[PDB]
Amino acid sequence: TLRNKFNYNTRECQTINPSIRERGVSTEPPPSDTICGNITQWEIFDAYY
Amino acid sequence: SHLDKVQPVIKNSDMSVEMQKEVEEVAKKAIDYCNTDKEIATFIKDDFRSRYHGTWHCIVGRNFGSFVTFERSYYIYLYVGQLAILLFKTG
Repeated sequence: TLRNKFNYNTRECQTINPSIRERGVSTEPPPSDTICGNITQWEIFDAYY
Repeated sequence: SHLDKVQPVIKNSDMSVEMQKEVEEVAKKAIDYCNTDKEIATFIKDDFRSRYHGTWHCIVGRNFGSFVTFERSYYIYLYVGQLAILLFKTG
């Protein structure tokens, strides 16, 4: 009888939580290519000429 | 007796002696096998890439100046005749 609606008030409180999610990310560097260059005096002169 | 005649000499070496000895045999074999200097550069890179995984850059010329960023202890410099066999693995 001592406990009363005005005497005791019960309130339910919860904290907002973001939904857990699972994501997969893959990173792969730019493609690299092999280059072979041969330089000769005549070839340099020909471009220059 | 041509192999005795070439006498390839490494002016600057930054690799294990056992590995360095293997490079000399490959360098002598590559020069006789390849008809032209351009072929020699491709053959050296392919053999080293198969032997050791990684990225290998090889440049051989009569006269050239080179500054490179290579993995430590993976750069061997050897000169035979007028050809410089230079390989530097970069990560």
